[PDB]
Amino acid sequence: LGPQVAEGENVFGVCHIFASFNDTFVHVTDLSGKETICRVTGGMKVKADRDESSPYAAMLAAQDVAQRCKELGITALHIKLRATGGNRTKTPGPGAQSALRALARSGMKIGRIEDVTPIPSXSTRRKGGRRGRRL
RNA sequence: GACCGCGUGAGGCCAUGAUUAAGAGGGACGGCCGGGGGCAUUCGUAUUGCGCCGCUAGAGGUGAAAUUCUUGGACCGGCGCAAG
Repeated sequence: LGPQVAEGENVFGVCHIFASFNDTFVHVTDLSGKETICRVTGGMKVKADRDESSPYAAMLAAQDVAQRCKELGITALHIKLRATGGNRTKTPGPGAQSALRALARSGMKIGRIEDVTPIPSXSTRRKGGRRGRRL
């Protein structure tokens, strides 16, 4: 099923890769970003909570996303990386690189790659305290 | 104002009398310069909340966890609003 597309033509979804230090999201939408095609989360594929954000868990999430997209006809993806952002960290998580590689290795093609991490033009105060999270 | 003379007057006379303008200071003036100050105004994302839509079973959190939040739809995505 899906869209009735020609031989050489490809169709684009947008893949939102949200990669925090606790968990990894491999959400795939349409081009408008409104219609979810498939969302598989990195903590859907493991048992321990410590392995939610491991790169092996983001790989398994990335494989079961592309398998779901190609049986809806989606051929290529624009990539949107995303860290936590805001007051929190701006570097994307450990499963950011391994999901993007595994998405490429499973017969899925790549459009643009962008960064849509929330960046405060300012910020409310962070959740640490003044002396700030000592351990 | 000293000084001499002369009728409270009319005089002479003094080279007649005011150091300088501080690499002290105050003040004027000139074109500037500055996250200085006060009042008003404008803007920016973000966060939180909220509506509505989409798909879902986990989300979150940590050294590891649990309290917590979720099929009544959480989290993630999209549009919109609100407030500080």
